[PDB]
Amino acid sequence: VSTWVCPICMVSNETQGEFTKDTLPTPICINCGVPADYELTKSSINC
Amino acid sequence: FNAKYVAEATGNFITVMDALKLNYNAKDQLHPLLAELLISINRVTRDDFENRSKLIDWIVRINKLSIGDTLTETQIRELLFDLELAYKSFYALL
Ligand SMILES: [Zn+2]
Repeated sequence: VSTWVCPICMVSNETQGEFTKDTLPTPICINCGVPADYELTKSSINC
Repeated sequence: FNAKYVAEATGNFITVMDALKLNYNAKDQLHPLLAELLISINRVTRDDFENRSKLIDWIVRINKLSIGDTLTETQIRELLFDLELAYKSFYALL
């Protein structure tokens, strides 16, 4: 399980499995529906 | 500022405006355009500027629509004004 904060709208998200630069497709924010940009989101990711 | 990111954000602002002037009004047409705009803006700078929050509000609102809802003719006019103002303010930051 990976937690992260959407760089667009700032809401906390939770996704199954790892979230690395190699994960494809990226997880989508539950609130604004924008696919998470890895470089913008990476500092917030915890696993 | 990273010049490539500035060019990409500027292109994205004009592309969403051109879409609105071509009568794009559905969730499935506008959401991806606004998504790519907001991503490109954050690549340039994470700093606040006029109407940045409003454009966030719009993409959240558009995300909650059902599949085949459209924005009203006057909703479209509002969003256009808000985009034009954000574009002016983003350019002033440069
Ligand atoms: Zn979001």
